[PDB]
Amino acid sequence: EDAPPIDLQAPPRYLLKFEQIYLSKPTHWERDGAPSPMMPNEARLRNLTYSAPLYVDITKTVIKEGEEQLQTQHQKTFIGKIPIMLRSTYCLLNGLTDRDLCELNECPLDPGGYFIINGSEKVLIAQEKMATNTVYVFAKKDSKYAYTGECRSCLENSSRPTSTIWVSMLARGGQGAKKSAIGQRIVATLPYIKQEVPIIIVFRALGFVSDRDILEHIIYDFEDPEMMEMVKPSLDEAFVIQEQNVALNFIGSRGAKPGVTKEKRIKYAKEVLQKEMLPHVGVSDFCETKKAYFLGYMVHRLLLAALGRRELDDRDHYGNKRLDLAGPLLAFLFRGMFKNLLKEVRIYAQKFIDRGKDFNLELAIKTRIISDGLKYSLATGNWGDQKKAHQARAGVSQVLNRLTFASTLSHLRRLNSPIGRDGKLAKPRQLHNTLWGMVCPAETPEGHAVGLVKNLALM
Amino acid sequence: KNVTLGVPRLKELINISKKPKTPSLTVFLLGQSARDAERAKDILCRLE
Amino acid sequence: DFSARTVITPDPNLSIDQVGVPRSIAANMTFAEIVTPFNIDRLQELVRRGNSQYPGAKYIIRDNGDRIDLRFHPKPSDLHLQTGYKVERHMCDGDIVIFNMSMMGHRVRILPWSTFRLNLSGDEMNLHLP
Amino acid sequence: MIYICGECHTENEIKSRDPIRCRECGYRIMYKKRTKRLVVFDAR
Amino acid sequence: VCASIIPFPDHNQSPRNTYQSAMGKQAMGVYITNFHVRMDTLAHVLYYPQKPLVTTRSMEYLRFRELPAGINSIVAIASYTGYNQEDSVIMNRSAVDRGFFRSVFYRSYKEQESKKGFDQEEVFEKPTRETCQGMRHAIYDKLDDDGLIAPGVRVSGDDVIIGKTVTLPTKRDCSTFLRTSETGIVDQVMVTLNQEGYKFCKIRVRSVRIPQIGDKFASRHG
Amino acid sequence: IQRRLIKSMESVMVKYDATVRNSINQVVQLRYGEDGLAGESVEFQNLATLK
Amino acid sequence: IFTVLGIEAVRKALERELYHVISFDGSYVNYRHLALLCDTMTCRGHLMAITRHGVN
Amino acid sequence: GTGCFDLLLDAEKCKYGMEIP
Amino acid sequence: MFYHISLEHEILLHPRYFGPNLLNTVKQKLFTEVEGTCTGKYGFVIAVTTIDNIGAGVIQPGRGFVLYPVKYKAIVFRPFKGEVVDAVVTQVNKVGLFTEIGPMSCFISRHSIPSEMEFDPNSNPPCYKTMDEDIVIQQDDEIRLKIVGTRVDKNDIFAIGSLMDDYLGLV
Amino acid sequence: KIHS
Amino acid sequence: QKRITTPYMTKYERARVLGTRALQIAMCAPVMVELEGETDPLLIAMKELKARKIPIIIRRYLPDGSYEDWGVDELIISD
Amino acid sequence: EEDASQLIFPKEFETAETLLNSEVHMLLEHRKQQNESAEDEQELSEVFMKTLNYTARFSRFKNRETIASVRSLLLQKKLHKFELACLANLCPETAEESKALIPSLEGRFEDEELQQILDDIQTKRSFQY
Ligand SMILES: [Zn+2]
Repeated sequence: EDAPPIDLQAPPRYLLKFEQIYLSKPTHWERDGAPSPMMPNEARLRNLTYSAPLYVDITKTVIKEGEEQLQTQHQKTFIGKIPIMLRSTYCLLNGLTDRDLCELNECPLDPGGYFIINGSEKVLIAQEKMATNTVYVFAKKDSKYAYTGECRSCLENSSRPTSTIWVSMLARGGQGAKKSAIGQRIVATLPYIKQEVPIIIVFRALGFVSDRDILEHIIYDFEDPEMMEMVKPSLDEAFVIQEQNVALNFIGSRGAKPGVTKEKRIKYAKEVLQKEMLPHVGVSDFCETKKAYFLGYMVHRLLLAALGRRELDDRDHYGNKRLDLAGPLLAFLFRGMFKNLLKEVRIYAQKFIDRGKDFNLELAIKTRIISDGLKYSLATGNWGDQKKAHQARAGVSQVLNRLTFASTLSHLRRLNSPIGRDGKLAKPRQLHNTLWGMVCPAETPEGHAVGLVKNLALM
Repeated sequence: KNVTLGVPRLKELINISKKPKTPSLTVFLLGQSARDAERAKDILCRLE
Repeated sequence: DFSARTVITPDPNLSIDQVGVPRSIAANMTFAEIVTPFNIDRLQELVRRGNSQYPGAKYIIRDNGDRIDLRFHPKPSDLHLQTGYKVERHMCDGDIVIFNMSMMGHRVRILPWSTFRLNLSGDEMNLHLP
Repeated sequence: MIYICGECHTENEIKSRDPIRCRECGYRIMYKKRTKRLVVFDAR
Repeated sequence: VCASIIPFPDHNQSPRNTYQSAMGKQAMGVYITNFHVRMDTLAHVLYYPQKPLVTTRSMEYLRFRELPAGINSIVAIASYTGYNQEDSVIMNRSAVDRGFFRSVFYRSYKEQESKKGFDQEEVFEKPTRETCQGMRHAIYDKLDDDGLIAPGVRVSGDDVIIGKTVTLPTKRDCSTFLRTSETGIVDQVMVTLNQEGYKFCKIRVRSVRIPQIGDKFASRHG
Repeated sequence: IQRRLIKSMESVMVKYDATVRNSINQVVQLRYGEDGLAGESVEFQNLATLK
Repeated sequence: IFTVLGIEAVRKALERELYHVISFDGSYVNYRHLALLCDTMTCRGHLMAITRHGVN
Repeated sequence: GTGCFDLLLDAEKCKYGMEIP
Repeated sequence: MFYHISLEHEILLHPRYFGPNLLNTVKQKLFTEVEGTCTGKYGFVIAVTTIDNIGAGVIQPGRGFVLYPVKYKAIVFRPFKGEVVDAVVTQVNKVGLFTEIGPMSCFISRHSIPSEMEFDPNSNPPCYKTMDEDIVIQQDDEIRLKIVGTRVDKNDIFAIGSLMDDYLGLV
Repeated sequence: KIHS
Repeated sequence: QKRITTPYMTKYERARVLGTRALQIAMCAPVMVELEGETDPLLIAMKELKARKIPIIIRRYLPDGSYEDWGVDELIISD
Repeated sequence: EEDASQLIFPKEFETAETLLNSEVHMLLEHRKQQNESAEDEQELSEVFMKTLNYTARFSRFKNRETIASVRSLLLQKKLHKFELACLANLCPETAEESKALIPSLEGRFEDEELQQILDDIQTKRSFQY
């Protein structure tokens, strides 16, 4: 539904939109092509992925500059197929009595919850990630700045790739003619701006030209003078920038792709702050007030931590970490193929559109990308598409351990500590207090990877 | 005083990295002040 | 001649220098030995045993350096050996083996079961035969 | 050789280079009943 | 799940509880009920998996009582003949002869004859010494007319259990032998068609292992 | 640490002149252990002419 | 110590630090073995980091 | 042996010409 | 390892290609001779970026084939001896792990693998797993290895690696 | 282990 | 330019240029001049020299190591 | 007679400048794009395809900006060109990891400064998820 409209041009305008998605129960397509039901047990024996067909309704509106708009309906287009977790709502073994499961050569005591790919049972290991739309203030002694205003902000389940902004505060260690006088000033790095721009200027770009409005959104208690003195140095750097247009010009100066003309710099900065920055609080063009308030809160949270009146956020606190299951994981993957699916349709139609003749949709939609795309990572374990120039996250979708029933249960509830900067900075191996009643403390594999892999608590 | 020992120090001994973890120095006093407690405080201040 | 790794079990009866080894592992392992008149008959009987029987020789090397497989045994004359030959007789009792750079040698003793026996005084290991 | 369907469990003779499918079901999985050559078992 | 099955974990040391979590997974036993129908590369099933005498209330929810992975033993803690060190244990030979800890082992072999090349393709048939040029010394009487060994035939050492040949541009033998030298009897044979439509088969070789001096036994903790 | 130490002293050996030298033949110590005695045969004792 | 007292003083200081950590847990090592390690490191007149290759 | 001069091909002069077949 | 180089290659051009704009034929010919091949001295020539210049075409006496010395910019994959680089496992056998370092294939011997590792033929698929099971090397697994030596065979470079050195494995 |  | 060699074409140069061109013509090389039924390759190259169309460029190596690029058309042939 | 650990190799490669696995993918993509559409030519060699997957799988950076930033950051130091691509390609997790993998770095880099360089590479490299 949230897919961008597909536009093709080269007079003949084609607009393709996906209306609704229809999902059927799993079936097996042989050389005859009959939609025979596909039992989960048959998949393992025949070494084929257990999955269900995916169907999408596509509506296309075509205008040839003749002031006559006509559209055609494509009912249940064979977009592709989606692997189905066993015992799920769309699985063939949902709501079935124990008697029926035996008839299908399936263990009634088997809990399910895995995917059968090429005859191999795979379990999507939950990958802990830092919680989104949350403000965290950490202290690092290696960075050039004393404190970090890290806050990764994202919209609902997923509309755009996650964007993170670090509202840092320069350390007092550095000394200079003017730096020492003002001392500690706040600098905010925008996601698409390479250099660190002062946070005060960001508010000016929003529309709050008046300096008092800046203090109003940051400092809620004017009676308290301790916090007020901390924000004074930040104003000095941004003081010369009084007009909002200048602030927009200032931000666009260090943009990733600065515009050749002066007016383009303002437009690029306007788009970055409006869309790239703080997507979760607002994505439209009339959320300047809302965006500023959240931005001021991030500064306000930094002020409390800097003064010490607020305790620093704990890196290992599980409340600050979110767990990504087969649902959230596959949701991110589905966008990879779907985004590529639009490109394949666009590229295929591009050569057709310029020639002037209509392009059939049956050839445009690619089933292999949707089918093989999900099947690839779920089998090898390398998350994401292989073609993309990146490093895939290995260790996900491991072979289910069927040596013992207890092992199978533990593997399905298995958890994985975050990898990369988040895991490296924190101590995932060490047992934290938050694990009480949520993650089993005793259970952990022995070896170098001790504590990284855990198991969900029973309740 | 916290003096790093064990593997962390053994690693820092074979490795000649210029900056160890806790490069402590032991100062031995001599003369009359070496016995008195107060007379050793001024040395403490003048070193700290 | 690296052997197949197998688990370790204790055996106080064996001496600390001695090490227990199964028949199957010792059968695969071979120890080239130069035949001499004082032990010409000893090699003559062992080669006759064949590879089906555990106390046999996997290969026999002539003076010219040619290796003849004893599994086939095509001609009785080829089985016969002359002085100065090298025979890869299977490991037997009293042989010296070395395993875990400081390595400790041991005297192999053949035992019925499969697992290795060590007079500790668990972890898998492979024993090398010089 | 004689095989057994995995759904109806009925005998179906399948020759060499013949499609693997049950006439009564169309099931694509077939098993082998047993070998007439018996083996020796010792209670140990 | 793995820590719940442990009685008195509070009475136990933290590393021991963590150590059991690894050992519990490595424990062999009845993993599911429909093990005969499925084909798994590695599957160890215990002869007599009985529920423990000391069981936790949470064990009921895990269903470990229905499908346990061990056999209780009357253990006498003593130093007998000095044949047991800190990492060792002494068993009762007579008990093993009665089925004390015996278990089965299943190894599934898979192979498909696919027409990868127009000129050269794979087929299932008996690799006769005459029609085949390149072959490895092994007994081929086990294979049937279809190139697949029928269930109920004892297999030991190096033996061909599925016949496959490639018609190189005369055919070259490329059959699959036993992974190890263990003596086992084929349990069941399955012939199917893979997703590509080519003939594909799976066979489960079943072998019986008797506990011996080399087997590793672990308690529920330690 | 064990592997690193062995490599840096793998070539260190006692030559026939009762000297410790490496592969390059550089004199690491004039006498092994500064006394020229094996570390296994030495036994702990306390001479009583100083206390 | 190297920049203040010289390489020769480091040999004794290195011995003391090596012995201090080894004797902290009650374990003991023959002095000859400890002296050999210090001599090799200081054999070239300057402190030498132990070979990081560690192939053997 | 007649090596004081070398024959070099020129692309500019090859711009004109039709193949006999 | 990938490098940027400027190489020289003498292009043999048939007189049949002496038609108009023959330099284009020489340019396109260079995209087939030095492209996709593997010189034993500079390694695999994976791709060609651009052409520097084309030298004068000297006609070889008697042969009648014009020789065109052309300079081009290309990227080569030359495995230097004693260099540690990531690799991808393509197959596993009792002899040892078979890795794939980009265009070439590198073989790891059993002895070079640490003694703790033990080959498992029962596990599907095969993977060198130690007894502790902490580290396992499956197929298509990103592992780091050090090339002890490289040999050139049949116009191809074959490399031998090892994992005895520290920090060589899954990480 | 041994059968391998 | 600044070429000091004789404007005329030596007999040795003429023989090699025609021989190399004739070999090229026999190898399906294009012919600049019009073809009026001359089958023998030497005749095809001979008229090419007459019409000053041979693409071959003569690089005369001076004894001092310098070279001069003299075109066949530029050189004065004798007919 | 050549060894990468001791920084000994044929003199020809000295003039050559090293390239990153992710960066080479961009160059291969540029080569792939023109061949696919710009000119009608035979399909690319199997060698080209094999290295393209290797670079893509091990690509540690998303866009040119990330690649350029790391290249510029490491250029400021005295890092040798051979180590420039080797360090970036390997992505050592910690300083101790790099020195053992790269013996050359131990010669002229301290345990502290290099750690401040590897962690910078970590902040630049990104995962697909
Ligand atoms: Zn049926």
